[PDB]
This record gives sequence, C-alpha cells and structure tokens, in this order.
Amino acid sequence: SDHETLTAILSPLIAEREAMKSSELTLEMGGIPRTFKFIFRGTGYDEKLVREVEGLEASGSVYICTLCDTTRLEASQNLVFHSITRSHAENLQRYEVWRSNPYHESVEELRDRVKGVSAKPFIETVPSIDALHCDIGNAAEFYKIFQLEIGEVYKHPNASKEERKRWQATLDKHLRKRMNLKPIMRMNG
Amino acid sequence: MSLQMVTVGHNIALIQPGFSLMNFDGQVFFFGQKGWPKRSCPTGVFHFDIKQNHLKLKPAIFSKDSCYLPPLRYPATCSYKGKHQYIIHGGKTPNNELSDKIYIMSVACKNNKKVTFRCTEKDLVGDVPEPRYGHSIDVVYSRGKSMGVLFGGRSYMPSTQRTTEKWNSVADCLPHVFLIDFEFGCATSYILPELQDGLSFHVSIARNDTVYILGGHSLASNIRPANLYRIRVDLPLGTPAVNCTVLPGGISVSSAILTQTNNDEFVIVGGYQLENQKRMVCSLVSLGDNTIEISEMETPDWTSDIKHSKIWFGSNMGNGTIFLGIPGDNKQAMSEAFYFYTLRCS
Amino acid sequence: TFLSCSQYHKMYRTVKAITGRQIFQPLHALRNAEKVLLPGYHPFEWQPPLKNVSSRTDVGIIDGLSGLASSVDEYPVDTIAKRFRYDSALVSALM
Ligand SMILES: [Zn+2]
Repeated sequence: SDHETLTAILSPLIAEREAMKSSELTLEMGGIPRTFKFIFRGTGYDEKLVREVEGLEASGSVYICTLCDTTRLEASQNLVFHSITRSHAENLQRYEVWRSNPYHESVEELRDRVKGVSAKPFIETVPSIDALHCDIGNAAEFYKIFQLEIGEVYKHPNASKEERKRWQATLDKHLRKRMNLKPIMRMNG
Repeated sequence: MSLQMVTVGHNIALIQPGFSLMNFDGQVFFFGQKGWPKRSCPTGVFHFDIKQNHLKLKPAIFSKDSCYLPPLRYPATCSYKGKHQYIIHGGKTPNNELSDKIYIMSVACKNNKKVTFRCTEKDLVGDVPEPRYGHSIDVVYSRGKSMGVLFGGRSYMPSTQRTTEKWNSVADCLPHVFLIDFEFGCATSYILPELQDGLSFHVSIARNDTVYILGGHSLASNIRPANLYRIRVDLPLGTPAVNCTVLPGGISVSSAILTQTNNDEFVIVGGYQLENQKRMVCSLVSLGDNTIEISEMETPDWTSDIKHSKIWFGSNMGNGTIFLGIPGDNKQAMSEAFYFYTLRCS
Repeated sequence: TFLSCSQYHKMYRTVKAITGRQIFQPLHALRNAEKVLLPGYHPFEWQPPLKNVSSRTDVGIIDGLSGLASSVDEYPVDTIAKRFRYDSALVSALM
C-alpha cells in the first residue's frame, strides 16, 4: 500500500518487460543455438492489487467488476449477461480523459463517464479471476448466510447486533458437536 | 521566533515530505498528498485550516471546468499576482513519471468558507525545458509587463543513456535560464555564460524587476556553494535581455524555507549545512532597492526532539508563519511516523 | 534439506573420517558448481537489440533501487530490495 516505493522499485522491471515483447532470443541449447519469442500474461495478482495498480479505486466502490463495467446496484437486477470489456490501453486513455476533463462535466458525472478509473495505470495485466480467493470469499459468504439463517430473520428482520453474535457462537458450538471442528476466523483453505 | 507544537488530525497520512502550501486570500491550502487521491476527495487539494494548534483537513472541490491534476510532489510554485493565481510546473507524479506541463490555480466562488478552485492546464511552445523537479520558478515584472524566470533542477537521464541498471539515477539540468510568457505560454532558453555548475534546492526571491538566487546543492562535485547570484532580466518592446552578476557575502544552505516576514524583508529558516549537519541557525535578508543583505537572525528555540532528529521538511504558510515536519522516533516507538511544529515570525 | 554450510562441512568431514572414501564434496567445490546455476552465466544475443538495456551477459545480483540517489535533501527511502534482470533470469530458467 505504500505506493511510492513500490512504483520506484518495480518500474525497471516493467520497463524491461515492455522492452522484450518485440524481439527474438538466441542462445546455445546443447549443441545448436536456438531462438525464442515471448508472450506475457501478468495474472497472479490477487484482487486488491489489481484494483490498486491498474487504476481502479479501492474495493468498496460502486463499479465492482474488474472486467466489465457495471454498478454494484446493477448486478442485483441483471445477473449474468456481461462480457469482458476492460483493456489496458483503454484505461490509459480513460485516465487521459479524466485528467483533461474535456466536456467540463462535474466530478460526479465524469466519474460516471470514466467508469471508476481515477489513477494512472501503472502496469499491464491480463484480466481474469483468481481461484483461491474466489473459493475463500464464497466460503465466507456461505458462513455468513448460515449465521443468518439460524437466526430465522426471513420472517422478522433487523434484530440487534448481539443475538447474531450469539447465533455465531451456537453455530460454531453445534458444528463442533457434529463435525468436530476447531474454531478459527482467518479462513484457511 | 515563537515555536509551538501542534496536534494532528485523524487523516495525518496525507502529509508527506515534498508537499505544497498555497495561500489564497489569507486562506491556506494544502496540495501534494502521498499516494493517489482516494475516493473520499478526488481532487487532492485540501483545506489546511488550523485552529488552536488543531487542524481539520477539510476537502476542497473544484470548478465545473478545471482539469483534475495529479499530486505533484516537488513542484515549482510562485505567486503570479496579476485576480490572484498560482503557477505549478514540474513536480513528480506518484508513479515516478515526470510531467512538464503547467497548472494555474485560481478561484471561482467563495460562499461562507466553502470554496471552489479553478485550475487550468497550460502547454508550452518553443524550446520547452526538460521535465524536472527541485527547480525554481519565479515571476518578474518590467516596463508594464511580466515574465517567468525558470532556473533548472535535477532530472532523469535522457532516453539514450537511461539504462535499466541505473534507471532511477539523476543528474542536473544544464544551467540555462528559461523565460516564459503566460499570455501565450511562449518559451525561450538562454545560455548564460557566468553560472556554470548545476544547482538544485536553491532559494529564489523576486523583487519586481530582479531575481536573487542563493544556496542550492550541486551534484557534480556534490557540494553546496557559499554564494549568491543576482539576475537582471529586462523587458524592452524589442527583445528581452538576460544578465547576471555574482555577489559576495553568501552562505551554503541546501533545501531551506523562505518567508516574507515583512515588506521587502525575508527570513530563511535552517536547512542542512553538511550531508549530515542539518542547519540550525536561521538567517534574515533585507532586500533593498539594488542592494541585498543577508544577516544572522536571532537563533530561535528548539526542542530536544528537533535538535536530536536527522531530517526535517516544511513550507511557508504565508504570513510570518512556516510549518515544519519531522519523521517519527525509533527509540520512542509509539508514534504515527511523524510529528509537527509551527514557527511564527510575528 | 535447508542445511547450513557449517553442519554440512561437519557431515562431510565425519563421513570421510569414517569410511575412507570421499562421497560428499567440499564447499569450494560446491560453489564452483553452484555458479553455473544462477542467472548470469551463459552468452546470448538479443536480436533486434533492446533499448535502455545494458548488453552485458555477466549480470547476477544488483541492487533493486537501480542506484536511486538517496540523501538528506531528497525523498527518504527505507527499503532494501534485491533483484536480477529479467532477461538474465529468463535465459537461466531456459537453460
Ligand atoms: Zn462484470
């Protein structure tokens, strides 16, 4: 999260990475020398980092998908009909539109136009989904829905935020009584 | 001379070394946060309002038509007092690119202490200077007109000798002088033959026809020269002319802080003497009609945390008032990494 | 097995003391077989060559700051970082 030192260190590496995307490589491989080309796919960043270096805002935004461009509120109405529509150079030119402010729009309407981007893209990536944190987040969400559904709040909503801690206690105790589980919070794989 | 300590706001993280304090209409303002502008305030410029040594960094929205500017971290700033406005050129983005464009800070409307700023992106034509930081701009008048003097500072290697093992290395700009028209943003360089060696983090004063430069940090020999130079520009209706003269009775200081303590009367607070010696004793300068006099100022009090620290930074709040910041304490571990102080000059 | 050098030396000397043979190798003989396995050993040629890239093929550890000048007048830095170059580790992984 200390953005300064991270930029100032990693920028030689991204310089070299951009450099060797347009060449051949030649070296002796056991007898005859051979040649090489390259294609890179920066993928193994988690979710928070790729929200932090490609140029999006923090995690709690309204624009949520790092691939499509939809509001969080939009995903509640329409569920599954988008497509990937976020390149790297598109985020570069959108950053340019943000810094220039050509149409003299508001802060808010321009943020509505650029679809979230408010920093210079620092590095390239390919867009995709990390598997590990997908699994972990789904497990945490299902833990949440069980801690809800024991409290039977589908009939009556908005109880206190203490009985839910009680339901948390009884869920851990009962599942240790039926599956013999040690209690932890950092949800390991 | 009156020091005082000062309490801290909750979002203290936005203060870093290399900031900028602009002073609009008796009303201070902060610029140059650390890290990109967060979603809580997308501009990056903040109300630096201070009351009873407690500051409350309120945000600041822009106009409807400004150009949203990234936090430049070591810009050149000056007071174009001709409808007050400020000038920003150079600086250093958080991705350690270096822009060279100019940004002009102005006001649109002030209604009950809620202000609207207005800043404009200004492009240059002609011999554009290399994008650099640590340098110094200043404005000057002559014969009913005004122009911008710009004295160079440190920058990256050019696009040939920049190598991926020495990528972040830095060398001085070639010590030339740039003159800039802001009616159209015209540029002109001039090769002055008296100033030879590079210089950065110097201190610049402008008195309406003439520009005075002292201090500064050479890199090539890595020393701080003990001199000062007077620059006379002139604006006839023909070509503008450049002229310089060294003047004796200077000091060696590096990255200090100036302030207008009185009408044609200024004070230089301490900086660094040697590469480990922070300069403690401050100075004052009487800037006369065609004379210039530096002098020993009355040695203001320090706390032990100041005189046993190792680095400070700060800037000029505007009215005999400077704001000063040091990092935290390693042997006194409980800290939010920074502590602050304020010096008045009454 | 993540064993340090000194205990490896002790293992070496007692094995040679017990069996008379020499099955493990000594440590200088270890490093002079190690240096074939880092980055920066083997010649190669970038074609068409790379701008901003030093063309020497004898690059191992350099500092990560790229010689970022760091004194009391500049921005204060506090971090340590070591790295290779990209092509060096890439050809070493290829070989
Ligand atoms: Zn989507």
